[PDB]
Amino acid sequence: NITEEFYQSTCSAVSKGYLSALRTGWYTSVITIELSNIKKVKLIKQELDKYKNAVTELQLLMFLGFLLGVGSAIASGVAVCKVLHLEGEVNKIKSALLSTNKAVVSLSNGVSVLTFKVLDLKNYIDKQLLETVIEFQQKNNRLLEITREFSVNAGVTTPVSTYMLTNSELLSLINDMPITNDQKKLMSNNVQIVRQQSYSIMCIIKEEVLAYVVQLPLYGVIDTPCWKLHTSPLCTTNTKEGSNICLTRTDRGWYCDNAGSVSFFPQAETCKVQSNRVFCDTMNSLTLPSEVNLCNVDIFNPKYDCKIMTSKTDVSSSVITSLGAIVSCYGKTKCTASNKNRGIIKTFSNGCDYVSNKGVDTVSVGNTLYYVNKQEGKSLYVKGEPIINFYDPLVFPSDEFDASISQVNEKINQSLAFI
Amino acid sequence: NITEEFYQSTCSAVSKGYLSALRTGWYTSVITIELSNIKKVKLIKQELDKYKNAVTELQLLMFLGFLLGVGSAIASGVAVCKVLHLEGEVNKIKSALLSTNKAVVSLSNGVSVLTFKVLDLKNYIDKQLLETVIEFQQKNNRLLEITREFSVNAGVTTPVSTYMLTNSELLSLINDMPITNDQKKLMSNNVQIVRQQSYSIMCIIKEEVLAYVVQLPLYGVIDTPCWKLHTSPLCTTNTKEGSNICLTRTDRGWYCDNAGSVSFFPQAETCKVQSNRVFCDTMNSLTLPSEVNLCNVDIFNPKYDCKIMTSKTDVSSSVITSLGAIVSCYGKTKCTASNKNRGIIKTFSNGCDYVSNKGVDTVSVGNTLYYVNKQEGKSLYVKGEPIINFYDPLVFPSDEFDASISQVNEKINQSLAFI
Amino acid sequence: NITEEFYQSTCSAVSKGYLSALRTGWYTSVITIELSNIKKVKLIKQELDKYKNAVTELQLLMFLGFLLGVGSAIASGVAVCKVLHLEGEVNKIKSALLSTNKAVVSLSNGVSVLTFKVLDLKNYIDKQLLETVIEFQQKNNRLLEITREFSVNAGVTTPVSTYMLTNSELLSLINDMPITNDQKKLMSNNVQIVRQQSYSIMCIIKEEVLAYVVQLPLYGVIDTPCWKLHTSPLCTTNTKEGSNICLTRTDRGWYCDNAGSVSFFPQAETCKVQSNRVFCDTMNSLTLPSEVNLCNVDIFNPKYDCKIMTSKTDVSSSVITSLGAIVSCYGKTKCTASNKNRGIIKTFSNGCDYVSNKGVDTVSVGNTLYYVNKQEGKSLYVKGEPIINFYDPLVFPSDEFDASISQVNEKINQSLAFI
Ligand SMILES: Cc1ccc(O)c(Cn2c(NC3CCN(CCN)CC3)nc3c(C)cccc32)n1
Repeated sequence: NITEEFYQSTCSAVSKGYLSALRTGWYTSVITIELSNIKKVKLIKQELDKYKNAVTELQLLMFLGFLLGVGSAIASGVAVCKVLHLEGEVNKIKSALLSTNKAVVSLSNGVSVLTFKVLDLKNYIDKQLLETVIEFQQKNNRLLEITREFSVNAGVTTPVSTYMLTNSELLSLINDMPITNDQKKLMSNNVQIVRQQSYSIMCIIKEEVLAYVVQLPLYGVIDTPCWKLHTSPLCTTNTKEGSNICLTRTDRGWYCDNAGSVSFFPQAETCKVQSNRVFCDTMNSLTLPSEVNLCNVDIFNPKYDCKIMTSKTDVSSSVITSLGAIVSCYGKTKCTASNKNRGIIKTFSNGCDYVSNKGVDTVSVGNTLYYVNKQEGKSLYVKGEPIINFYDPLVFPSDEFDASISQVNEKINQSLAFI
Repeated sequence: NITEEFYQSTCSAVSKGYLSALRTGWYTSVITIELSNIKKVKLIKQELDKYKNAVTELQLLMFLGFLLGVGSAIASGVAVCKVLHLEGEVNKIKSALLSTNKAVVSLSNGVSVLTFKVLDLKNYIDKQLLETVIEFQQKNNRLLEITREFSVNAGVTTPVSTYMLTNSELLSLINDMPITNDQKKLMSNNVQIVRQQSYSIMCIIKEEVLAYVVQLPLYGVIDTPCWKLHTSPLCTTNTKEGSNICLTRTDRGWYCDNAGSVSFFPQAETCKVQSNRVFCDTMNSLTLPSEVNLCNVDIFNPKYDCKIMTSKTDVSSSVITSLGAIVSCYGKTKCTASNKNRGIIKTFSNGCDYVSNKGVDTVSVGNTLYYVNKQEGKSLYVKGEPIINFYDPLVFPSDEFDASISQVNEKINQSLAFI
Repeated sequence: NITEEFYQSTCSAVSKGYLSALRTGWYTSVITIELSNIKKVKLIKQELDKYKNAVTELQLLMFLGFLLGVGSAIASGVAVCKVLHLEGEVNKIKSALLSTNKAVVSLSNGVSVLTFKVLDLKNYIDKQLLETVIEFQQKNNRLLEITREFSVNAGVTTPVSTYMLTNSELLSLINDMPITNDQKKLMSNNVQIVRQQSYSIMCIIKEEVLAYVVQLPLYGVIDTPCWKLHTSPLCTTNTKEGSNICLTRTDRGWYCDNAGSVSFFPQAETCKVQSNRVFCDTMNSLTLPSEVNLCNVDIFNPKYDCKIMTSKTDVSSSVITSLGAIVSCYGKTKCTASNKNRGIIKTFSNGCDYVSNKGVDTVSVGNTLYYVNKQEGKSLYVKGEPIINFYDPLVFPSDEFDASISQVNEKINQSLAFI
């Protein structure tokens, strides 16, 4: 299942065995709540003034990450909202949602949307008010809460709450939206992840109807191989401080096979791991040639120019990986690995080393205690000469950030042909 | 209204037609809740123990962004809190808020604050408890909720909720605070934005009074012209990879005319757009000469030194603008623009191009789907030779970040006079 | 108590007088809720269907910062969760929590955990349901709220709410967990800070038991001296623009004495100040030699290589410190300090200056108004020649980021021996 390789020569590790789930698109749906135009008994009198005020307010209401592009997260959802402001467009919805709650309406600008009437307060208030109290206070409370979410979030919320869309409604919404059966089961078995990648956009109150758009994720890439790249500073370990040179692979992040290429997510926080399934958003990704994976096995390969940064700053630190820990120990720092019940079992030397989570519960670098992940899986240590040893410190470029193996090699050549 | 120009020569676009609303200052107000010192009937017995415990806990309680300065967001509000800890200062408030709820108190350190008694539980509990239940459970619930917000936020909350300050109270607070009529209407028509720029600071419980300060935004700059600058990487498109050079304008962000100068907001996320009104915070801004706008029309102009970064990293991406999309297509990437109902309508060539939101619903760069904003407005394409063609790649500085047109020109000159 | 020194020569200031409180480790505890397997009267009928649905969903559910390492924040807590999925492990807990609510269970993998039964709905529903309503609706509400938190957060919450763990339970939990009496009082007097550094991890529903792990902070470093370093750009102030050179100390952040070394926190936002106590997390820290403090008194000292960045970008800004304000005024910018009731009292000249919070309420740099902190304490102005005057602009490296005094001196020497 989940496996991990560590590369001694580049101070990096790769975790594989993951399956993709990439948000590639959005499904937009119009959620409606029907309202009443009103203008043990006392229990409703105070719950009815709660109502009037909610409507009152609802109306008053209306390393490599820098290489990423810039999207507009809710542009699709807002595009649907602008349509519902057209005249007769709200009444078209109101009409279709007459004898049923779930209906697909064709909107006037060539947009077919799944519309859902999730609460019928109009039918409730006009039939009952003008046991019963129990239903009012509960249906009303949902209205108050949807209102609260929208007012402290300026009409745009995420993750989409159970108030905006109940588990019942969401699951049904998922089942009725037209996607593959794989997508349907994936979404159904991960509704909280779905909720976190969703948007709720307050749209309109007009003609006794409250409407908001829910923007749900389309996962157009499913079950392709994914892998995470961890990198840590690789430094020489000479005696005199300040005489050392350092190199870090800057291409750390999530990598997923996708449509003949590889999706790269430089900010691994924009991805959510569930056992062995990785949920990412393609908005936070670059599209690279699959040759990028060649940088793990051979960082000097002629097909892809592996990206690195350089410095003279040899501080110690650790990177906790999926199945172990990379340790970059430099200078006078104390770095150890421990077992929970027996204590220190490995003291690290200067340089960059690695330990697996088998038998190890924590790692210590200086004054920093890291707990390691205790997921089961196999680790492989790939011995190799640390590539930083291949450079003369006297002509090593000591502050490169957006750089690569070739860019450094050219800078060096310019400095050598020089002498 | 909203208009947009794209500049082919610098791979950038400018959206104009916006009106400012800058938070320049803070208004601090002391909000008080009066408490009781106590020590169908059973409904109050359990709601009264809710009360005692809330009081219990309330007492237990007490690119260019790096160029920004560093403020202390609630320094003004906390400065008022320290005054209420002085002896007799709480009783001064308690005294003025006797026969009315809304009063301006002069605090002992030369601070005139609008004070508001938003809930009188002391008068309620001592007159009623020592129909009725309905009022208790509702007034009490507000107390419990204010308490919850403060305990999970360590006494400082934002956005300021409806519990801290009701729509009623906030609107009235806005109307009574002494600012211009323009500010009053601006704040009143945008109370949720106001709420998001506000702070609630738990201050004190002493002498049967709960006091917290609400820190509200002063908008001292209103209705001046604003514009957003979008930039994207400009790269040469030579055949052999790694032989290319790239240049990005780094001065992207919001720009607002302000007091003879221009306020620049390098992190466009610190600004909130409402139709054509832009809410920014001057804490997240630099003050530049208005000559900075010369960089859009002529990036080689002699009055301002336009800021850029350089690299050799030609990855594709898109920037979704206000009225269209900038596309930076490089290497073997597939980049398209589509209409919702007809599909691909433009395939982009290598280099940096632009498409408007008229007729276009989405843009695709590699595996990344961007929806474009569907706001109405006019786009203008300004043809020009891409300036990256004006540089010899053999003497081009390939990793500059905090740089400019002149700094690069000097670095080149140093490399040319050399040879 | 709190004191501050400003260094004119390096445009930096140091705030001392603080006491540490570092999260060094985690305490994990298993919190259990016992459930019923069921399948004025009507009040319970609707509150009982609330129950069934909550269980339904609960089951469906299951500058220098770049130098930091990367941890896994809840690796310890999740490691305990995996144990409770073993067979008989839930029943071991269920067994010990029979005749009492608070018990220490030895888990099968050599982990002794404090286990807490915080709500007994099983005993309630099976004894009462199969005055009374008041208790049900209140105990049930807690269940619904724990459920809501977990569903919109995918089973991991922070800060840990009063629903996950009441003030009562938390205080008792703190008292029973085996730490020093200093830690116990520190945690007890700061429970909201404790809550913010805590994690709640949804673990399991099996055999009529709901279990989640609460991950609480261990403060292994307490009451050591702490100090905050503020830095601001130091630039020459020549007439012609673009002819100036700039230098910024990049080592700003929190510094705490710790186990013979100094813990450095480059992102001062990962630290929370309470009067004179500083709460930090060692995960967001580097371990440095105590010699790093030598950079404040003598930035040219031979024991530690003080870190700086260089540029040609002389923009004005201010840094609000603990007891005053650093002002970096350059070019044509208007920079002032004011008193609340008398207005402008100091106009700053070009260069980097400082003002204390005694008599000063605000500082203005360009269009940016900063309020200063009004904490009492002594400020000391240490006069010195600004070190940027010691460099020839013609051989000054104008874009260094990850650099230091020596690295710049070497780059200069390479440029001088050259000529
Ligand atoms: C906030 C901030 C401010 C200023 C700045 O530059 C950067 C970008 N940047 C640079 N600078 C690059 C590369 C070095 N120089 C190349 C000629 N020596 C100059 C341009 N080195 C960096 C390292 C090491 C880590 C993270 C970011 C880095 N970030």
